[PDB]
Amino acid sequence: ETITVPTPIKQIFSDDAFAETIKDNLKKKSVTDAVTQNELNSIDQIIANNSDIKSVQGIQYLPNVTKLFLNGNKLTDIKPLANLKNLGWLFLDENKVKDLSSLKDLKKLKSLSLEHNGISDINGLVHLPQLESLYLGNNKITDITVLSRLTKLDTLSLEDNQISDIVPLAGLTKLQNLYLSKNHISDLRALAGLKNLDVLELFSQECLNKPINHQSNLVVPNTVKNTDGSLVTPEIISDDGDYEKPNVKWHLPEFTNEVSFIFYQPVTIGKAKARFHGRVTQPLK
Repeated sequence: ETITVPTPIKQIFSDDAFAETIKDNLKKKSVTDAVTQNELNSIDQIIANNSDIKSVQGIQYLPNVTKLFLNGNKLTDIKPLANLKNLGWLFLDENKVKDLSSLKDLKKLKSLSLEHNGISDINGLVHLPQLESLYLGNNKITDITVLSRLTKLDTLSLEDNQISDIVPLAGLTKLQNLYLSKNHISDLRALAGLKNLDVLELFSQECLNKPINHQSNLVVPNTVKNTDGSLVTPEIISDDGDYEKPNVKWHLPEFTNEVSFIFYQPVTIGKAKARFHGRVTQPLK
């Protein structure tokens, strides 16, 4: 893809903010200055975080860009990135990107960061099996099915999301750094085969059960399971409850909003030592 003649920067890059970025990058003196495709070929790096950018329309004509640092902007549509075949590092933290469908020819992309975009659907990752690093913290991700296809990742961050099923990760045995803290994980069984782990984080899990009826002798089953499949005994129980394996029981003579319990168990997988820690809360009606 190539511009048909020397064209003013203003007319290639429709976003005022991104046009200025290119102008400064090319060391031109005005957004009306015409640029040749040769000058657009010479750009290999765009560092433009917190620059008020709403659109990267025009970037299609930058074949050779290898790095894109675009954190803290306002990008919603990444379609113009589709055909940047030489891009290796892409940072889009704190943007509004909610769709990765259009990343289906970034076959040299090794590092992707999409933290804090409010993303839930990550299925477009199926097009990037060569990824070595993927940062997805602070998003609204429930379904990590597609990550099973990302078998070359060594670093994967999924912290502070809405995940409870981590079975999709069982075949990612090249993983060395896995961040899973602040999710809804109560079952560690499927992480048992990740024997190359050096760093694992598993703290502050929160599990909010579906409501049950209040009653004097309240019984709630424990379903917190270790990697070996055995139940994790609660550490602390609210409202003077106690543990009658496999259930947690309370005497509640008066009505209460909610009951809960904390679990905390040290864990080892391969060379990585972690703390499987969290809270299960049971609303009453």
